[PDB]
Amino acid sequence: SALHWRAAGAATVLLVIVLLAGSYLAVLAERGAPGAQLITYPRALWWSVETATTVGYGDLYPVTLWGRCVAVVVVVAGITSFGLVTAALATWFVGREQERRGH
Amino acid sequence: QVQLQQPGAELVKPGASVKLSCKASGYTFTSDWIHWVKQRPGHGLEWIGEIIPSYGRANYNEKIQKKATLTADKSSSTAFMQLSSLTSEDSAVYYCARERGDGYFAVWGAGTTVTVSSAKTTPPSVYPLAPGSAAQTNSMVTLGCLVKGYFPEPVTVTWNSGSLSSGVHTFPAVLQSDLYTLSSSVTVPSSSWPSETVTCNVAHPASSTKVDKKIVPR
Amino acid sequence: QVQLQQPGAELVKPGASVKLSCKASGYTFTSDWIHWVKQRPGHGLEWIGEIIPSYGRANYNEKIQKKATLTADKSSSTAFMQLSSLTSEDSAVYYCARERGDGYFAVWGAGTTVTVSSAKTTPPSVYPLAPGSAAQTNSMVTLGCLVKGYFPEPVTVTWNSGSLSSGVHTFPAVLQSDLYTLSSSVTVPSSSWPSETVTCNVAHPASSTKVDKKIVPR
Amino acid sequence: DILLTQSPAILSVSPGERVSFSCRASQSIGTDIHWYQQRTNGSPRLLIKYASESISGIPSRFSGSGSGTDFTLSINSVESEDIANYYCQQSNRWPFTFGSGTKLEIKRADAAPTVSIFPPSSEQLTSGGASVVCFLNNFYPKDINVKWKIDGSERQNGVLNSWTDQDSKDSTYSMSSTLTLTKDEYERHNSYTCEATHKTSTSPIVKSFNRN
Ligand SMILES: [K+]
Ligand SMILES: [K+]
Ligand SMILES: [K+]
Repeated sequence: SALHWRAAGAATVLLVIVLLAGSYLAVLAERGAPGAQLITYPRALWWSVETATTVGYGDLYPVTLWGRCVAVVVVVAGITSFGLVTAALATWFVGREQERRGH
Repeated sequence: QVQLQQPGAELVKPGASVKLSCKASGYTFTSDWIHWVKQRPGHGLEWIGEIIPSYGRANYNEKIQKKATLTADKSSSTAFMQLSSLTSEDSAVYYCARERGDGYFAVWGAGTTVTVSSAKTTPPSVYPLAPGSAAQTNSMVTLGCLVKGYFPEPVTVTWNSGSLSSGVHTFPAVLQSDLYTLSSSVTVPSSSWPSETVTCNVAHPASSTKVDKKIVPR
Repeated sequence: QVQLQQPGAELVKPGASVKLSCKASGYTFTSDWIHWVKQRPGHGLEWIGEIIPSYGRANYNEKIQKKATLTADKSSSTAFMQLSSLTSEDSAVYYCARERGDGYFAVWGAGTTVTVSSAKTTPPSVYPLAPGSAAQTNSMVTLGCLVKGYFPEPVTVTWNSGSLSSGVHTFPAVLQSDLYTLSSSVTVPSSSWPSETVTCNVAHPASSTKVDKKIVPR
Repeated sequence: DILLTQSPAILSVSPGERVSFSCRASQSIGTDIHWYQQRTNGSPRLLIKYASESISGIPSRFSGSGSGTDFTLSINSVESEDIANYYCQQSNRWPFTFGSGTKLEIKRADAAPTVSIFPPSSEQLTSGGASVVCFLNNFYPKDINVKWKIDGSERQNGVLNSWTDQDSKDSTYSMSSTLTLTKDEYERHNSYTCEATHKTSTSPIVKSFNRN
């Protein structure tokens, strides 16, 4: 269908991939750093979801450079993807409002 | 079946350097980490380090002098640990374990007994042990076998290729002039012997020797 | 009115298994949780587990051997607790409480005295206790009644169907050869007796028996 | 690093009782603790993961509880097969660490040893040596003495002993005394004997044999 709905879909699939890759890379970057908690996959995945949604619980976060880099990619992909949906919903509303104006 | 396989023993001269192996089997995920744990006689478990095969990245327990180096052959699903410049302090059983990236070691290898010594590998001498003709017998009879003069540890003593498990005691070896000696005992109903043959199998890894010795009345 | 109702007692043989009940009434929300607390003689309160009726989901105190199982009949608003394979350790008073999902137990049941014993249920023998003709009297008089030879605990002693509360003492039972015995006392103005009848009601749950015994002068 | 303290180091329980192993972490770690069992000369075996999750293949009598810094591994009605060392391990923070471990010890009923003396091997003598072996099997308490007497006279030179840990089959102990001397020394004596002195009998148990 329309570009905005495809982009939304694409963004979602992409986000889910970043989430998974992010979980795997966080563990890899963090293991080896004393005091690190982002070291098992199940919670790292919870961490990536937390991060991508910016929910801010603060129960887990990276302590290494590479882990922080992985964090930036994840949050940014999350902010962007959700902003994309917002933009897609606006395109939907703007298009329907034009119709409701018989023009 | 055995998911992790390690050679039973390795003998190393001071200053020398051995490479232990760990062949894995069963489900293999990319998220799997292989750990190595050190257990000195009497003492407890000490984490050495870890490695993730699907990347070759390894981490080490930095609280202890670093004597290890980990690598992994993705092809043959084998983990390797390079220990270098060993001393008496480095003699112990080294286990390897598999962790599915979720924090616990679901399965461990049988462990490799690394002995750092200048001595020479010496296979054991297995001598039977049957009662004397003067000793009476109760509802049960006690037989045994003397695994003597071997080096280095360990030795795995079994009875009837594992068939006999109930009634078996294998004592801890003892060192007397760079050569170990121990004795294993087995007890069966007095009636069942010697009609039902009784044999002691003795495998000694350091010299790749496994020998039998049937126990017949004197 | 009584929001939680539990049977006063249950007798269980070692290894046996009883199912205690808790009938609720009053405001009933979907968010309500029913808890069960165990109190061994002398000791304090011990949380056993919980259940949410509007879902049937239950949780247990995992720090203690799990001997309970909770279920709930949404229709009759009744909570059930299945205790199995009991021992002397499991004998105690089991309370049930209602929690509005906000952390505290607003209301508790009267509790069920579970006694694990091989013994046999024995109703009590109520004997009156009036002064002797030789004993003088002050501004008050002391009467009583002997609830004797019952099993298992407990027994609820009241005076004049609850009408008399001031001046009453019921002593703790005592066990002598698998049979309990206790005595309750009551004190009224010496003038008020025996013109104003004085009676002791004795309910004994384990045998579903409640009996009266008026106290008349000898 | 996270310190995992396991105290007491040894637990003495009676057969059938309920035992509780303790594990205290130096800082809060949720429920990220795991319990392993290691029998004499065997390798570690996972018993409980994440503080309280049962593992498949483990007796239902094993369980764990706790969260934060205090953890407990419990065994309802212990039994000989449970005799071993128990370690806790944490995966909350890097690196993973292990507690120092606690040995479970069962206090069973007393039992007198089962002595058995053995003359050297025919094929042994050939090599130029002789070893007289004596077994003190399945006794309890673990305290026991073994005395060697060659031709009526108490011997002490050339006698090595060895003691097994508490057996995981019957909660008992066993010991092996071995008198070793050249074929000559051996060939120059008549009767060899072993006397086991043990709490179960004021009079020592004895077993002998004559070289001819
Ligand atoms: K936010
Ligand atoms: K926060
Ligand atoms: K926003």
